[PDB]
Amino acid sequence: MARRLPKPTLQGRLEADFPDSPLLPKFQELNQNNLPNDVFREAQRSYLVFLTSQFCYEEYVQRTFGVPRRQRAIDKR
Amino acid sequence: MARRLPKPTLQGRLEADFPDSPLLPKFQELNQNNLPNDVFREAQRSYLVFLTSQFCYEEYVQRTFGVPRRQRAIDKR
Amino acid sequence: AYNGPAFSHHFTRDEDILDNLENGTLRDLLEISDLRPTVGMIRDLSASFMTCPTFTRAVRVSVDNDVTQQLAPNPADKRTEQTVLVNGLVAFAFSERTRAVTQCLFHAIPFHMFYGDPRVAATMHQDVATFVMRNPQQRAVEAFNRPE
Amino acid sequence: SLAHVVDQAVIETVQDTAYDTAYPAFFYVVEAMIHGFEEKFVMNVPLVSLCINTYWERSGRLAFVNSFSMIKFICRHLGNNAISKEAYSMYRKIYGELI
Amino acid sequence: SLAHVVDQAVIETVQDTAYDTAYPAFFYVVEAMIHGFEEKFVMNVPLVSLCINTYWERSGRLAFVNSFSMIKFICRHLGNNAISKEAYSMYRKIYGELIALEQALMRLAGSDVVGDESVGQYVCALLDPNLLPPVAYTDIFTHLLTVSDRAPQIIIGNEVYADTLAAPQFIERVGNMDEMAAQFVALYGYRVNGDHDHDFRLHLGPYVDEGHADVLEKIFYYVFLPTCTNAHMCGLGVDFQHVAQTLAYNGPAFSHHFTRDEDILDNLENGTLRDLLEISDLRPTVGMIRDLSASFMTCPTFTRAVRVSVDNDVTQQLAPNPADKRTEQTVLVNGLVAFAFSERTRAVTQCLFHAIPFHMFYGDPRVAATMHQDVATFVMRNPQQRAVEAFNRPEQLFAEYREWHRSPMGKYAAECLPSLVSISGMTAMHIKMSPMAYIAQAKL
Amino acid sequence: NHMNVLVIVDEFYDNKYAAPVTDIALKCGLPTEDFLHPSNYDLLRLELH
Amino acid sequence: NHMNVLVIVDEFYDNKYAAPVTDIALKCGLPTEDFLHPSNYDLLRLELH
Repeated sequence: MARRLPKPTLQGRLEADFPDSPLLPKFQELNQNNLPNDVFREAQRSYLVFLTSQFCYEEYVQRTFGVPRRQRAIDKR
Repeated sequence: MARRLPKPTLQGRLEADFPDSPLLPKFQELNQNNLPNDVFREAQRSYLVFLTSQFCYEEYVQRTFGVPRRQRAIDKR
Repeated sequence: AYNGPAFSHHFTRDEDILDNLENGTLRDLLEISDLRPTVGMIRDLSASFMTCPTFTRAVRVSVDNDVTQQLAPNPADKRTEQTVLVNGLVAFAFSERTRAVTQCLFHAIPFHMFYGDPRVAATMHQDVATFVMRNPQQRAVEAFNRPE
Repeated sequence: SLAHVVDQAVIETVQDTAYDTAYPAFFYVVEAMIHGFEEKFVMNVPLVSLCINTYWERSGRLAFVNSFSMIKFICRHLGNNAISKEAYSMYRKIYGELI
Repeated sequence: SLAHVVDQAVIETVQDTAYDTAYPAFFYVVEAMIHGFEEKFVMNVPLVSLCINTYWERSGRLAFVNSFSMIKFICRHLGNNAISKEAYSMYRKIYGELIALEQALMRLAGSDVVGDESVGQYVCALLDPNLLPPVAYTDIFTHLLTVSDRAPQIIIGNEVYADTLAAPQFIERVGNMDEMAAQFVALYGYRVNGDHDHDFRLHLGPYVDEGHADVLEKIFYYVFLPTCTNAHMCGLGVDFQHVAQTLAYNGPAFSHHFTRDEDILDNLENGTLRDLLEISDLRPTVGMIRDLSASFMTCPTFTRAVRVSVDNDVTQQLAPNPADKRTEQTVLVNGLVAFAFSERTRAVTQCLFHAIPFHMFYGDPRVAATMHQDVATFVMRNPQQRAVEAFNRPEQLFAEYREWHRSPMGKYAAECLPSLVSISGMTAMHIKMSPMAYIAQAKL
Repeated sequence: NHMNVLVIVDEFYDNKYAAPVTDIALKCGLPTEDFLHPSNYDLLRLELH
Repeated sequence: NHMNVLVIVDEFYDNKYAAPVTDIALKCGLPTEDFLHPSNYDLLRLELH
């Protein structure tokens, strides 16, 4: 925390953007409350990063599992 | 003792004839108060160089801004 | 994760990334390599954040020497010591175009006699580089000076 | 009485990879996400396939020489028609040298 | 224990580029136009990628060997896809060999130091920072005024320059291109309403501290290029405003009608630019030439010459004369050195360029006789001057004795073989013949 | 005492003006003949064992 | 005095005749034995050090 590498160049406004994510209402749980502006904005951006990473791992888990014998058996007719 | 180099051969009075562009009204400002006509055409040519280079640099700066997020969210749907 | 094309549920998994990637570190980092991975590949990399460990560290293992070489007046002379880099990788020299991109995410640690190299560590830090420019006789790997 | 399994050409290849100025830095991010875990390499194999393939195409040099774990995983898990034979033989002969 | 990274076939490639009587002069003008800035070269990356690609596929040779900064730019970025993969390897081997000779000289240099400073300064002229490379696009002069202890007097025309504090009143810095957006018109009006004759002011971009100090540029200009060309190169002066009048007064540049991406040679009106393009055999797109037109704002007005004069080290300083304690040298400002031109090339190219003789490697009778009719009639009427050692260059520019690179250096380089052992010999001649350098020699 | 390595790197490499060189780093530089030559008697004094 | 290098090159190369040659131009062009032959006493007069 003493010395950190400077923040990587990123486009902003991924929260208030046009595309709508199902994660977004749970993201509404966080509030500034105590924090100043820029600290809370980058903290909530990090939290959204954590949410999207959780979503990616969950979808990968559901993707890897495979295809059942019964569905291919129904796929005759 | 000022004999630099002669002009490379180019079309005479191209900008008066060929285009109708935003460079034309800014070109209208140029005047011939003292100088001879050939020297006036020379300084006119350098001024047209200056204006075209202004415009091309501005178009490059317009290209440098890249692609926003929300516009892609609108149209790619 | 924060890219946008990896964010949007609307965008398709198999599609190439650079048709919708916005100005940022991913554009520069891929534009250096001219590598086009599909978006779901970046998604699977984003899945790594669960058991992704914290910052790299240095841990010094201090052991006694061999029993054939045990003889000494000083017991502290008997130990030989080695510093292992935890959670970190070893790397070659960076380009200078890629330095401004990689600086956000990575920092040098010269910690081993083979891995403490001036032309490679000089790229990663401006401090090491300016120190090298002031007295160039440091360019020898045998004479190169590392933190205590 | 040892016989070496690596010839001088593949050592030239690895030396060229060492002296590369334009080594693709994105690979390090991949390595940073891998950090020597088996399961995550099995997760991320269709990306390291494309990385090895494109860097082998762009120059004769090859990738991922940095950490032993990555080369061990590439020697183990690939075994396929997809990755080019000439790149695979390099890693196979290096691990045969260590053997 | 140096092993040569570079190979002989790539040196023969460089030699074939050196004797090219079909060298494309348009690429040479582009080389003159970027003049070694990162941002100006990222302005023009896809043009020069097309340039290197077409010149590499059309004949088995590559351009842009000449200027070091363009070399470091091509080695640093772009690369990868745009140019052909084999053509990248020549540049890589050149830059790697330039790196490897530096650690060779450092190992020949001692580890031990006199005081604070290193002793490689005394051993090798190349390692010695009092020496200056010929082409200067970054502000080396103020940096050398800081680092050099012994009095480095700089002559700009009539006027001396010895104090760092005088840096505003004698040097005009060139601002960064994005920053100068307010001051474009003030940059341009100086051409019409200011006299560049007896200006005494030097327009220079910012210096960059990046890496390798100064050794690499010195070994590239003073070792590699004189060997690989048999030292057939001259200094170049550029008349930039005529170059801008070529590129910018073009018909597609005015044109709202003509699109962004088309072949300019389809719709050029007849001029020197069309003839340059056809002799240079390369069809460019319109946006490329518009980028080259846009670059004219920040590029300098004219070329200049500068005398650098530095006192000797304390080993060799002993002399009864104060004027013989100090060794003198030249640096070309905003100009570039030059391979031989074709005879057909100098018909439209003469409106852009002129010849400069320089120090012994870069002062050549055949190339300067190519560039001017006067030098040609001189060398014709007196053929004995055809050799490099005899050829008489102006007192205004040149003096043989008060220099670092004398005549036998150039005589060695003229009959030099393209072997890399000759590269090693050219390197080995640069030892300063200093007493402590004899200790360094007695070590190895 | 503190765990972070970036501070350890930067604080060592930020403002250092001088470069000390050790004994064996100078011994490995020299060839044999100069090493046995009595110009270098500081380094030769400590090669007993 | 003047900055322009065009006239610098021109006025030196405008009208030339028989052109001078320096000393070390001829000191670098002879082979060893022909130099050491006692018919070039000029060059042996001026290479003392």
